[PDB]
Amino acid sequence: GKGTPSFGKRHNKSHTLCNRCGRRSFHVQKKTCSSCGYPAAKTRSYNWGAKAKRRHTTGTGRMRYLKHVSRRFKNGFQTGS
Amino acid sequence: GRVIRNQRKGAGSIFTSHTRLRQGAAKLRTLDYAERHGYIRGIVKQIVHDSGRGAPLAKVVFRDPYKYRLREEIFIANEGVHTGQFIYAGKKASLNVGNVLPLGSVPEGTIVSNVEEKPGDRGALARASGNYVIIIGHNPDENKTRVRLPSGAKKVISSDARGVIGVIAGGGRVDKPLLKAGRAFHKYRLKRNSWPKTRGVAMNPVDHPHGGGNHQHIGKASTISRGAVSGQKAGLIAARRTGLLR
Amino acid sequence: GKLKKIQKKYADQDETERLLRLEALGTLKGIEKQQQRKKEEIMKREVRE
RNA sequence: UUGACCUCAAAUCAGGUAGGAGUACCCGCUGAACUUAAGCAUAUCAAUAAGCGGAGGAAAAGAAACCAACCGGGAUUGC
RNA sequence: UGGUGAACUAUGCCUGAAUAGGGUGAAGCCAGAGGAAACUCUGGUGGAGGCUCGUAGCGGUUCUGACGUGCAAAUCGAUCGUCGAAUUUGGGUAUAGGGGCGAAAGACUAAUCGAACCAUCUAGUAGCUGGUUCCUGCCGAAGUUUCCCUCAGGAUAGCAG
RNA sequence: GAUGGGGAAGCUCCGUUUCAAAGGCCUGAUUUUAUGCAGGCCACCAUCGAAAGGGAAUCCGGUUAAGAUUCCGGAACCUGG
RNA sequence: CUUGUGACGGCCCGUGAAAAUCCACAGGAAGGAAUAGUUUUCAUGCCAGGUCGUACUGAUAACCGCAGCAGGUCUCCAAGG
RNA sequence: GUGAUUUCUGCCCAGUGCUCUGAAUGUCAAAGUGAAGAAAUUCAACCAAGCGCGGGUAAACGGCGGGAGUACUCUCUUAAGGUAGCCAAAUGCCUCGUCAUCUAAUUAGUGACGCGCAUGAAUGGAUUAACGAGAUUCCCACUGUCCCUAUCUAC
RNA sequence: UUUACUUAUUCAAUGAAGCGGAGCUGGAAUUCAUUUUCCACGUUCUAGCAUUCAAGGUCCCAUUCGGGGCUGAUCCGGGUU
RNA sequence: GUGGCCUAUCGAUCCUUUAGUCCCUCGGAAUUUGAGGCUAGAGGUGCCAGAAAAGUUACCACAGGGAUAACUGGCUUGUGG
Ligand SMILES: [Mg+2]
Ligand SMILES: [Mg+2]
Ligand SMILES: [Zn+2]
Repeated sequence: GKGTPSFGKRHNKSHTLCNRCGRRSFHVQKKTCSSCGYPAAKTRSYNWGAKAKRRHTTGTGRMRYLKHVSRRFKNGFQTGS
Repeated sequence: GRVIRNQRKGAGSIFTSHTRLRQGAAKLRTLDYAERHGYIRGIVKQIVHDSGRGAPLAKVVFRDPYKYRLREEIFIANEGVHTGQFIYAGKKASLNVGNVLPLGSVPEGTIVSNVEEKPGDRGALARASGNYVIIIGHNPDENKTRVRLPSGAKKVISSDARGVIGVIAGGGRVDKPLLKAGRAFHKYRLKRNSWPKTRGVAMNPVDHPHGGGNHQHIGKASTISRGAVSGQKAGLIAARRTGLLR
Repeated sequence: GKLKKIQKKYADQDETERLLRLEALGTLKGIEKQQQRKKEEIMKREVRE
């Protein structure tokens, strides 16, 4: 009974939500996220996972400060009014 | 081939010793000043059972000579020690059972136990139940003592090493048959995960050197060289002789 | 090379144990048979004469 | 006793700086096998892919412990 | 090559929990009797055992029953093994892929195991199988020679344009 | 599972009291006063880990379409000050 | 009958957690009364008790098995013959 | 490794392993030493462990033969020649072995026999109470398994 | 090949507490002139107790509430053993 | 008369080595060792136009094959009847 009766015993999560990415990939016993690598300082990325890099790279979010850097450069980082 | 069972034992994943119900390391009192210039008197408060150990332990209380407090040491109980007995530890201690005299100050034929190898490691030799060390001879110049060990070997150790006079309590245990796989289960359940033992000749050849074949047989000789490597040392390692002698 | 090993592992030993261990290891029979082979080496010359 | 020197510390001491992201191109380390040899082990793939460390608008290299053998040339880079 | 899994399951640890009613009647003890003494006998008491019949529970022997495009990628029915322990089990925790764990079947490691899964190298290689897209006109074969780890393949000569 | 350390080219690995100068505790004293200087005491030595282990203390009656040992009425208890 | 508990008895080469936390004792540091104090482990009296969860199912239809699947999934209460 | 108890575990160290505190130039690396050379280099001596020589070891892996005479003896060969036990056994080709028993009839069962293709002693041998969803034979009871089929209910 | 030496290196313990040398004070000791040495150098019927820079002695201070130094508890070398 | 009366009686590249020329080269210039070349032999591939090479799989896998076995059918009928 490795199929249907064994699927009834599944009610204990191995992963919960992660703090940096909100992914539900944070392993409870390992205390590590399997997608972004929290709590390591570097973010988990691999050159074989180029599509995953495309999924989580810069520009897939809000860019709350980086949207204005090109415009401030074009104006020359001016000050005043 | 796979990694065999005795090869897997050294990682210590499930092969660590079960130490939940143990009462502390049974060591001798440290050799500070009193034990090497005079003696010191302590008291046996209780004799208790140690989990996974065949011998009982003794809880001996001394006074700290430098601070107002009490020290509690765990000795291995000698056969004949009772609760409320005064235990004397030191160079000038009188020769009675339970006392912790150094080996330079006991005569020929003395039976001691919990013997230090070097002076100060707080007990190494003859600690299992019913075992003892006999003093075979002295050597004052180049101050050493010869001792007979429980294995029958004769060691030559320092005369400043200490030992508890008498034999370890709880002797004669292995004379009783266990009679039951349940009894062996409860015996090893508090020691470590090394039981039950599957024979390697009953395995598959991926799992052991002895495994495989259309009959259960070893194949090559079971005596293994000392220069063999891990994964090969399964059998009788470096056997000088085999068989039942008559 | 042999003398290093005796200093390494047989320094603390007495002659009763030494005789027991060489009798249990069977080298004493080899020494006996080597001296015996010397004895028939002399003895065959004596029988020839 | 007092005052130096040397060395080593402590401060939510005064002021600073490093980490992470990106990584097409750049500077290094580490490092395969599929494949080809009509098999295969040196070889090849390849001083490559994957892995790790570190920069900039370029980086690196760069003003000879050079090339030459000629009636000698003259930093580096690229075609 | 680099990562992800012990939510199933294997094993150890830590902390909890669960297990009707019967049968047999072990030590210890009490009374009576006998004996010269050792000690024996009889009647009770007591309630031992990896004992036994048998529920809940755990498992899965047979019908090679049902079903077999099923209720179900392993179930249903009857018959069964076991049922106070080497028992069953929750949660926490540890062991990760030539590695783990195994009362040992090459078993189990998320329906995947005589080496898991994911992505990349990778459009891996194939003397082997299958396919290969409009018309008309003209010419029109070979299965033979020699060499090859050659015998389902090539080179070379021949035949053809 | 950090730190002190020690490996590792490195991502990181070991170790958890270790070859560390590892800290805070009460009385107060002073009443330019702030909290130093009077003192004296103590050496564990991060932290995480149980909604079934340990653990301060609440019960009854009534009430809603849907909440209650939590609201209402009454009657208690514990902790800190 | 279910359950709680007490005093016992049997078993073991099995003798069947730890820490936070609270109390007591030994000790005698120090502070202390006579026109006055000393005591808040006695009684009464005063104030405050933050944050998050709290509905419902828990299974032949609320979970997992592609589903409103005869499967699987821990536990408490338990009337009469 | 073997697998409760009882009773035993015979012979063989030649081979393959394992192991010696033996004896010591046979094999004999790098470094080092010596000679020749102008030097690169060449040639020798010396030379650690391990091999090689000498022992031990079978509850280590394993093994346990032929020819004559009359079970026994002699001889050859070998390391030693299957000991105690057991058997057409789950191990026997021939084989449906031979004898007895069981039946009307038995390639099945059981008890014996043993030149046993190719049984055999911790590769464990023989025996064995109790136990077994283990394999096999016979007997009593019992029955639609069958002679030989018929009928009824629910879906 | 044997054999010193310790500071490199290595192992172990401790909250780095009693190391080494010399000296007292006793005992043995035979001294052949005066001491050569060697052992000691506060604890053993009893499941109590042992802590407040220590009492005492002594010397200062400015007496008072007390405070400090030496000794009690032998010197010397800072090599934790 | 350019081996055996005739028809069989044998071997590439790379590497090593020998003989000859004592000839050519070691590329800044020479001498001498050393090395590399040219011409002709030898050391050998017997699977003989010339890979350096043990098994097992009843746990097995892939690409194919009726070019190829284990059934029936078909031809034949030795053998059988
Ligand atoms: Mg186990
Ligand atoms: Mg085998
Ligand atoms: Zn994350």
